[PDB]
Amino acid sequence: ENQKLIANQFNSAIGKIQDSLSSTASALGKLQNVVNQNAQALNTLVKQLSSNFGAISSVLNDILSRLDPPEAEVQIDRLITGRLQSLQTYVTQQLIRAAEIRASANLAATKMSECVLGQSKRVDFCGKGYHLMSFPQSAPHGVVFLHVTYVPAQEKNFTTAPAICHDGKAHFPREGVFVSNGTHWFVTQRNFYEPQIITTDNTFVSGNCDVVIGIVNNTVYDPLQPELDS
Amino acid sequence: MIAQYTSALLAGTITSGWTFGAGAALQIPFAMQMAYRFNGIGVTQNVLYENQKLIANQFNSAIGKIQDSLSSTASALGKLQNVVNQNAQALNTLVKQLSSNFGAISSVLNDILSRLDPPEAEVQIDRLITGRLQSLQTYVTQQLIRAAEIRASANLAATKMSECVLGQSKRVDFCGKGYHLMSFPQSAPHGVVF
Amino acid sequence: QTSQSIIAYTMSLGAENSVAYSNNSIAIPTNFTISVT
Amino acid sequence: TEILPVSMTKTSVDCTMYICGDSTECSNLLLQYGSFCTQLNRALTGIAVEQDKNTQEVFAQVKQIYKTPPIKDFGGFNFSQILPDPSKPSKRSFIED
Ligand SMILES: *[C@@H]1O[C@H](CO)[C@@H](O[C@@H]2O[C@H](CO)[C@@H](O)[C@H](O)[C@H]2NC(C)=O)[C@H](O)[C@H]1NC(C)=O
Ligand SMILES: *[C@@H]1O[C@H](CO)[C@@H](O)[C@H](O)[C@H]1NC(C)=O
Ligand SMILES: *[C@@H]1O[C@H](CO)[C@@H](O)[C@H](O)[C@H]1NC(C)=O
Ligand SMILES: *[C@@H]1O[C@H](CO)[C@@H](O)[C@H](O)[C@H]1NC(C)=O
Ligand SMILES: *[C@@H]1O[C@H](CO)[C@@H](O)[C@H](O)[C@H]1NC(C)=O
Ligand SMILES: *[C@@H]1O[C@H](CO)[C@@H](O)[C@H](O)[C@H]1NC(C)=O
Repeated sequence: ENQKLIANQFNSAIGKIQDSLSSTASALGKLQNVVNQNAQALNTLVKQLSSNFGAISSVLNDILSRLDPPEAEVQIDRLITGRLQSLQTYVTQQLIRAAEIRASANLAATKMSECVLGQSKRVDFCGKGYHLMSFPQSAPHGVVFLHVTYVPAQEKNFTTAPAICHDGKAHFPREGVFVSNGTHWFVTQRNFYEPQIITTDNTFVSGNCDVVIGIVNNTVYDPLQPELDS
Repeated sequence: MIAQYTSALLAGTITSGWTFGAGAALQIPFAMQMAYRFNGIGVTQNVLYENQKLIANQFNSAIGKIQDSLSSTASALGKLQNVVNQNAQALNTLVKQLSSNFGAISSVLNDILSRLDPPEAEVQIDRLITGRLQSLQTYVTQQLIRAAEIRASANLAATKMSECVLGQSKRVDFCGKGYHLMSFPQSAPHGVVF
Repeated sequence: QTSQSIIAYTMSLGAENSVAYSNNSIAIPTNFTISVT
Repeated sequence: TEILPVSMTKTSVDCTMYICGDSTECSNLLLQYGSFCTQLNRALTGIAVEQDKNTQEVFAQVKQIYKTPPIKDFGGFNFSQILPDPSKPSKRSFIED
C-alpha cells in the first residue's frame, strides 16, 4: 500500500547518489582511499628507487660506473639491503592491507550473502536502519552496496502498558507494542505505526492482573460473537 | 566525552533500546524492551512480565558481583588491562631500544658524537639510525597488527553495540554465553566493557 | 562561521535530547524514509 | 562481562626527535634514508584516526546525546552504579570508576 512511495524514494535516493558522486569529492571515499593507498604504496616503492639508504645513489648504473669496485660491492650491498627492506616493508604492509582488504572482502562477501543474496537481521550491518536489500556495483577495486534500508521517520508519543488484562488474564503482544492515543488502546508493530484493535489473534494469555506492574484494563474483543449474532 | 557517548548509549538503551540505532530514539519503558529482548530469544515476554522482581534482583546481584570481582580480582579486566599492558610494554621496549646499541659503541647520541669524529661517527650513527629505525618499523608494524586486532575487536565492539546494545543478537554466544538479552557499554580505559 | 570566522568550541556530541521516558511513554514512527545508504 | 578493547593509546612519533633527539646531522641521515618516517608517520596517523574511528563506531552509534530522566522507574532494574553519578567532576559511574 505504499509502493509508489517506496519506489519514488528509492529513485530519489539513487538520484541523490548520482548527485553526491558527481559533486562530493570523497563520495567514493573508501574506494578512492584504497586506490590512493595502492597509489602511494607503489609511488613510495618507486621513490625508494631514488633513496640512498646510505648508498651514493639509487640508479644502479652510476653506482657501477662512478667509482671503484672494491667498495662498490659493499655500497651496492647497502643499496640492495635498503631496497629489500623497502620491498619487505611494502609486501608486509601489502599483507596487512590485504588482511584489511580481506576483512573488507569477507565483509563484502558476507554482505553479498546477507544483503544481496538475502536479508541481514544484524543491526547496522547493511547500513543504518533496517536493511531491505543491497545492490552490488562493480566499483573500481571494490563494491558499492546500495544499502536500501528502512529508516522510520515521523515519531510520535503514545501511552503504553506492558500487559492488557481483560478479565483477570494478562494479555501480551504477539509481536509489537501495546499503545494508546489517550482513550483507545492499540497494538502496533515495533517499527512502523499501525494502530490495530486489540483481539485474541494478536494477544495471548499468561498470568493475572497482579504479578505484572504497569498493566492496565481494556476490552480485548472476540470475533466469534458478532459472527454468531446472525 | 567517551563516557558521555557511553551515557547516551545507556540512556537510549534504557529509554529506547534498539530503536535509537535505526533512526531517532523511540522512547520505551525498560521493562518493555527487556520483555521484547526475551521475545527475541524464543523466551516469551510473560516470563519477565511475571518474574520481573526475580530478573531485576538477579541483574542487580550479578552487577554487584561484577563490582565485587572488579574491586577484588586483579584480572577482572583481563582483556583491557592486558591491552593497556601491551601498549605499555610496546612503548617501554621502544624507549629501551634507545638503550640498545645494536652492536654500536653506545646507545646515547651525545657520547657517539663526542667520542668519534665523522669518519667513523658516520658508521656508528648509521647503526643507531638503522637499529632504531628497524625498531620503529617493528613497533609500528606490530602496532598495525595489534591495531588490526584492536580494529577486529572494535568492529566486533561496533557490531556488538549494534546487535547487543542497539539491538538483540541472535548469533549464538556473540554477546555472552547464553541467550543474549541486552548489553551495556562501559567505557573502561582504551576499550569498552559489555 | 561567525563575517564568518573560525571558531574553536567544545564539540556538542550532538543535540542534547532528553528522551521523554516514563513507565508509560512510548514513541512509534508513523512514516519512514527509504534510505539508499 | 566481555572486556572488549576499542582504542589503542593514540601515539604519534616524530623520528627527528625519537631517533635523533636534539641532533641535527642524525635527521640529515634519516632524510638520506629516503622516506621511511613519512610513511611511518602516515601509518601511525592512520592508526590514530583509526582509533578515533574505532571510538566513534563503538560509542558514537547515535548522533544525539540522550539523558536519563531524574525519575528512574526502570521496572526495578538498579542502574545507579551503571548510570553516571552527578557528583564526580570527571563524570563517570561507579562501575566505570
Ligand atoms: C541501587 O543500588 C545502590 C548500590 O549501588 C543502592 O545504594 C546503596 O543502598 C544501600 C541500602 O539503601 C546503602 O546501604 C548503601 O550505602 C548505598 N550505596 C550507595 C553508593 O548509594 C541504592 O539504594 C539502590 N537503589 C534502589 C532503588 O534499589
Ligand atoms: C509526548 O508527551 C510528553 C508529555 O507527556 C512529552 O514530554 C513528549 O515530548 C511528547 N513526545 C514528543 C515526541 O515530543
Ligand atoms: C484514538 O483513536 C481512536 C480510533 O480511531 C479514535 O476513535 C479516538 O477518537 C482517538 N482518540 C484520540 C484522543 O486521538
Ligand atoms: C508510573 O510512574 C508514575 C510517576 O512516575 C507513578 O505515579 C505510577 O504509579 C507508576 N506506575 C507504575 C505501574 O509503575
Ligand atoms: C483493573 O480492574 C480491576 C478489577 O476490575 C481493578 O482491581 C484494578 O485496580 C484495575 N486496574 C486499573 C489499572 O485500573
Ligand atoms: C511520508 O514521507 C514521504 C517522504 O519520505 C512523504 O512524501 C509522505 O507525505 C509522508 N507521509 C505519508 C503518509 O506517506
